[PDB]
Amino acid sequence: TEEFDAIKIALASPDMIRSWSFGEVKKPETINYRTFKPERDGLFCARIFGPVKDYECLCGKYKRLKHRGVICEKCGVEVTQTKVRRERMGHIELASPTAHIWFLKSLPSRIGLLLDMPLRDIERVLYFESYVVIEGGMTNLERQQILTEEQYLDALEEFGDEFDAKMGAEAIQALLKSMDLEQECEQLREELNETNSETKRKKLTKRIKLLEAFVQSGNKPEWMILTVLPVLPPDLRPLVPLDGGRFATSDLNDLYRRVINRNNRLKRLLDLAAPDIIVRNEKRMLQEAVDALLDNGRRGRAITGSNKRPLKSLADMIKGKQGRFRQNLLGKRVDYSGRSVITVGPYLRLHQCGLPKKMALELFKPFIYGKLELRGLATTIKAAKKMVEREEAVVWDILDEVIREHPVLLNRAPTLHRLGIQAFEPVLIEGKAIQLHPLVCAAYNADFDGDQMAVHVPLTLEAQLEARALMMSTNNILSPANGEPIIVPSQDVVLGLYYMTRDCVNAKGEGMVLTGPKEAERLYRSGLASLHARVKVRITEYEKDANGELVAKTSLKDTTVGRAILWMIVPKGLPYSIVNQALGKKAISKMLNTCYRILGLKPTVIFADQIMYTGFAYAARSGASVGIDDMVIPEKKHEIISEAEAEVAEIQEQFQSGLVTAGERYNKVIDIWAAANDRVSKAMMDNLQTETVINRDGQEEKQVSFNSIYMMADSGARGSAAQIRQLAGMRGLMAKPDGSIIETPITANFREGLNVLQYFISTHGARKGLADTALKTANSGYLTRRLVDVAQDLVVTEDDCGTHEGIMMTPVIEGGDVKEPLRDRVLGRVTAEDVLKPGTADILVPRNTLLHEQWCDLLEENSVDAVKVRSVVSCDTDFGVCAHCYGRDLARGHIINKGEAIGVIAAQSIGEPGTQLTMRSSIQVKNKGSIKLSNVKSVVNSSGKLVITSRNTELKLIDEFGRTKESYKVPYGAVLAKGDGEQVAGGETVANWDPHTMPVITEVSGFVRFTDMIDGQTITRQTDELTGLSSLVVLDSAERTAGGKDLRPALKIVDAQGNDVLIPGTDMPAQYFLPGKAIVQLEDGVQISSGDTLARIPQITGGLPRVADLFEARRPKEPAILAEISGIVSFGKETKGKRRLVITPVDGSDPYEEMIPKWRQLNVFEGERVERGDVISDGPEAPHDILRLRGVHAVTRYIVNEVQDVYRLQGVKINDKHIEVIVRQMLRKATIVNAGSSDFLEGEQVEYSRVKIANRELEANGKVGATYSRDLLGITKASLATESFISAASFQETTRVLTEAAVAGKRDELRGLKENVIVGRLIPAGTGYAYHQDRMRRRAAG
Amino acid sequence: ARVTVQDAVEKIGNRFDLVLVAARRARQMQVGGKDPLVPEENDKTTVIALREIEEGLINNQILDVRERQEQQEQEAAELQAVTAIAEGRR
Amino acid sequence: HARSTGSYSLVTQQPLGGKAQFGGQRFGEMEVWALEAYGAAYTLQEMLTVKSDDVNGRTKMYKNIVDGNHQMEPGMPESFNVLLKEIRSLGINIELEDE
RNA sequence: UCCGCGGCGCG
DNA sequence: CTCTGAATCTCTTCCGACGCGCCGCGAAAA
Ligand SMILES: [Mg+2]
Ligand SMILES: [Zn+2]
Ligand SMILES: [Zn+2]
Repeated sequence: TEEFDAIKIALASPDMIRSWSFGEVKKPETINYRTFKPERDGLFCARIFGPVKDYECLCGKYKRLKHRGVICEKCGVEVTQTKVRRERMGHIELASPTAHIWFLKSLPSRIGLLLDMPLRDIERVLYFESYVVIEGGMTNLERQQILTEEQYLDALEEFGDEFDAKMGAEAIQALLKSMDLEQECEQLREELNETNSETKRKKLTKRIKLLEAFVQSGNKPEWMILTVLPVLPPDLRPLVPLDGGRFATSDLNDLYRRVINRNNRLKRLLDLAAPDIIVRNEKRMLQEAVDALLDNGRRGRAITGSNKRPLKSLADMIKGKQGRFRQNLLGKRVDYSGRSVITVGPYLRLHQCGLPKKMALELFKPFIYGKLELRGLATTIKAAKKMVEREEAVVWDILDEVIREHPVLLNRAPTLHRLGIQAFEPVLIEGKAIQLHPLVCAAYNADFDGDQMAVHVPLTLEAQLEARALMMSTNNILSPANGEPIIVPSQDVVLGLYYMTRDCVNAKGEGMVLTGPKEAERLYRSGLASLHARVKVRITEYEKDANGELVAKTSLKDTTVGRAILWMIVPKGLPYSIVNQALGKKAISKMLNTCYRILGLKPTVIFADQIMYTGFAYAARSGASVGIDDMVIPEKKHEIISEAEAEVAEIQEQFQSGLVTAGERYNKVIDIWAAANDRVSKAMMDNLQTETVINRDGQEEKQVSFNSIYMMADSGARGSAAQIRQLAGMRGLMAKPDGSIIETPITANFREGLNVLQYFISTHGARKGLADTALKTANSGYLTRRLVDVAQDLVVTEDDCGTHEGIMMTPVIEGGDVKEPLRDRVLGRVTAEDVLKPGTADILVPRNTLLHEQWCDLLEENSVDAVKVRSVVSCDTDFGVCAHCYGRDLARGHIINKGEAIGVIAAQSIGEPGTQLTMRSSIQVKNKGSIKLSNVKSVVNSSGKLVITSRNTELKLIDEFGRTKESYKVPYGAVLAKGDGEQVAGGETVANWDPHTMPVITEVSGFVRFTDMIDGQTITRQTDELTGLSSLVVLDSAERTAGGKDLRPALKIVDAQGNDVLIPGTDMPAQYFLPGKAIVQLEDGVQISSGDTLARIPQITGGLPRVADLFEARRPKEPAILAEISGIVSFGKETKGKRRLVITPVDGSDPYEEMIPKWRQLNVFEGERVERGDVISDGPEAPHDILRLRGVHAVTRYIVNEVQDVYRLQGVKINDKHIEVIVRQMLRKATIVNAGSSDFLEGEQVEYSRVKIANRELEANGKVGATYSRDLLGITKASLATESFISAASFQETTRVLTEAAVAGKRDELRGLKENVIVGRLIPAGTGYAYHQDRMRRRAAG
Repeated sequence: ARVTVQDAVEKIGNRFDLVLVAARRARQMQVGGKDPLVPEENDKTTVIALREIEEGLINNQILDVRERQEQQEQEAAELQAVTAIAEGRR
Repeated sequence: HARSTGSYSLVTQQPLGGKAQFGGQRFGEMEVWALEAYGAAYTLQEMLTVKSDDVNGRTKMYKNIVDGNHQMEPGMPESFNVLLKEIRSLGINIELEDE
């Protein structure tokens, strides 16, 4: 029907407004109080919009369908449906034009920049505070020149009436009708050509692009100022009949009434030639009313109703969280839905949920109608509803029949990630609560404290099949965030399993040997033996061969009875060893994942359900309970407390002696209290975990304590050692609300009685945590919304692009600790190239091979240390990413399918854990390994030691197998006692330098001669307290003489004869340069050796906010300056606080110049030759420079490292693919440096894909592409700057986006998910994708 | 009764192709009255369509063959009917 | 409580909100994102035009369910047209190209 | 009789 | 010494989870 291909948006001339109009409103009246009827020519004028009763004229001349389209004669009401009252729009014709508020207040003001006039003047003239000259000839007054009233008098008396100067709206309209697009365009182009100041160039170019867009759109600037105002159809602004004959009205009625009043007042004033003062005042009032109607609150004191509340303008109706978009487009309320409190279900099968009878009946009422009529038990809908409403038995029978196989959707608010809504087969259950399977409830992040869940129903069989295929719970075992299982036992299930997997030294029937698990169950059920007996059992097992068959075997193994009984339900195929240990929660998860990988879905789900049942049964049987005596208090607690009290008393006494400072005393008191807390905690743990049992031989022996509290704590189900410390030990130090730690810790535990003071201390931390999470939820939700908005477009489109570019992945190691092994990182990725066997030319793994588990084992066996993999950051494709470039799905355990929308998955996965994210010299080798150095340049002193001459060297420890396990940064000038390739043992210090002292090295031996060294002007002589030696301190530019600033201090190396020693490898003399405040202890002529230093120069991030800023890429406070181009360094004149520094390329003829804040600590020296992107100044680094200098891959790696580190610190697991996807989304904008043969314009920020395609086709034609750089933009900016303007308007700042699109006149092509959602047609993702493929055929066919 | 579609997933090769093919077949089932190729077991149209799609020798190309045969035979029937009308006129 | 079919808001023709009004549940944009995470296209389309807005669509769906055919007949949401008219009231011409 | 606002509570 | 251009300050502009129950209020005109 409508099947509209696109949407067009542009400014509307008054002509088309009149075309839309079906008359004009002329009276500020709505309905008669006496008779609730629409007025004659008011806001509900029937003869303008339509009748109130369907096909019924107001005068009653016609009341039947036969009069369809008949227009009344008596009162002029056409006979049609009442619904038309939503379509025809009114209009009002104003005596004098007035501007449109957005085109003025929305910065930047389009009107002002179009006119090249500042906004202040525009406002002043608009509200009639000054005059502006439309036309001036021989008058010595310029166009656009503003004159005030007395200036107006002077001009008129000095020039008669030759000039024309007027008030705001009309004159603005005139001059808009008095401008030449192309002439001003070419003039501005010439100005841009001749300009010198960059800022003026930017102003000129923004004006140029605005006027160019206006020209291309064809809209007239005269339309920019309103004269005829459309009137919203009355039905959208109803009049609710309130009780007692009153009414409830929208603010829109008030705004329109005020506007009507002002307009009619203005016209009645105008027609009789009133004095100019009052007419101008009333015109100003009319303009104010128009502004209030459009956007109240956009200027000054907003007009308000009696409630002293702002009136909802149209902008308010569109903007805002409660605005039209978020309230009615993306948040529609739907029918065939219900909600209820949830309750546990311990017997439901995993793929089904319990459903209350009454709610199910209400929901499926239409289906009952349909089938009942189909079975003919009633003749009509009326009889059907009468029969169902009294709940006959046949009603219930039909309800049972209808729902036998009919999935329903269960959802819980908020919907953090894709598991927040899942499908379930319903089973009808008497009651009023929804029963759920425990595993799904745990996966839901839902607790039964009274949380409510909503339920929906898919009507169409297509939707039902879709729900069965994907939304069914069974098919969602692996979290899309990361391939780990999400359906995991928790609480009592884990408790029971851990109880059943333990073992005691001496138990009933211990030492017997059984046949099989059958006998184990029989023996236990008879009670003849405990679950904990250590017994021999003949167990059989199967194993998958190379052929996929289950080879059998059996043997007698020593295990526990519980282990055998548990193995009874283990699916056939898994190795027995997985169950021959104490099973923790993580152990259970790993075993379940192993089962899922080895076998199919059905064995895995059956295993999960049977585990649930068995664990519940034996947890109930065990009957673990909490007693008072369980919180055992170590006796030594009193001794530890006494020791701490004695030591703190001694500290206080010594502080009263003044021998220690208040801060030092505070610090040491903190430290000693912490040590005491650690001691008491370890005492508690040692007392708890271990228990002495009499063995079979009547002898005591230690074993794991069966204490219930410790049993819970170790099992990991709702227990952590910190809680146990607070339970049976000193809960320790607290934090003041400022974050400072109180000196006196809270000594007592919870079992011990708490002093009121201690409780009043702890409540500070408690309330701080509560408020923190209260704010954190909102902040995380906002960030997730932003990410979803940004990453909506990216959808898998092609299987393989064919690219060869990849990215390098290595395990992450800092401080000698492998934070993440390479195996987890690269599992499920796609190889960039064929990978060779390390050390050999044999290709270990071929290219474009999915790295499944076997490949992971193969590579880790071969001691692979670094790999290259295809990435989504470099998939050369348009409007999508190659499937091979994305790798294996994290959910379905295989390569992704064409049609999946990655971006939403990535955004949800990254945003969900935010609720847990918080928001408030000498190096000893850790291992026996081989020392290695990178980019290492070094010198050997006369002592034979190794000082370093490179500034960015890394020191690593590589194992004998070719793998690295340590990583450290080597400061320039540090001392190393071990060279590269040398084997060292653990604990060996091999790093030597002073962080506080900055040394400057000397290359070879000789004598140091000072040049430009003059006392007072450059240096000073002093007697140091440390050595008592005559020392020369280089004076800083501010401290030194102004004339001595030009005297740059320098040190040259001469031989024994005084001839300058030239640096090896160069002819230039060895010329070093001491900066300001540098200190040289030696004197002019003292002898030095190789590697001698004579300069002794003197030397947080919250979880969620840091992540947000990194995604937003806000500029770091101190940007670390980087090298634009490689080459030698050189210095020039000094500015006030700044210095001129020039990098001269080794071969490049263009030495780049830069200004450096001198008070910032520079690192490079003049004689240094550095590479592009080198860290000139140490400190925080902005991503933008990283991109512009090093490239995309460095940015990707840095961002991934930062985000992964933050989440690792908090303790959450996120796969890198999502971060890569986000980054790939952030880089869709490219600036055109040179167009080449392309049609684009220089300096234009365009889609990278667009320029990619253009250059591709140009080279296909043999033409010249366009030179371009890529830009990293903040998520908000990169989002609102997209092309599908509708999506951006839905996101935020609707005014700016709408105004820009209108003045540009864009044309969207419905390629965005949100776009199709708002339109309400099939999305180009998932199942619909193939349909749109057919669409791509049809549009090609047509 | 069905609990998982993994068998059908590997049978066809994709979730979405499965959805589309099964939906079209079940559409033919519900309004076309075409008897299923699999025993019913009182299951709904959705379940029986799923059973047919899993190794019941049904795919997109198979149903394309089916519909091609159907359109050919109904066009032949219409041609025969028009011929019979012409003969009656003659 | 549950709702099968009831009244609607006059302005937007969508089911009311609230148990006391016998209204229906909210389907937030979070849910839209969750569905989009899966290949949930048909379900989303069914919910967002047939169960909420399209009066002709919802009536036709109701009748089809009565006669036993579970076939969707999607149509243009009315709220979208409401937004169109509202924008037109701002003097900004918005049209649908290639109808 | 369909609306909005203010407060309260649940997650 | 005087002007021009870039930096710095001042002013303006946005935007701060999501469901869901309750309660009691809104408007008068001649
Ligand atoms: Mg709860
Ligand atoms: Zn009439
Ligand atoms: Zn690719």
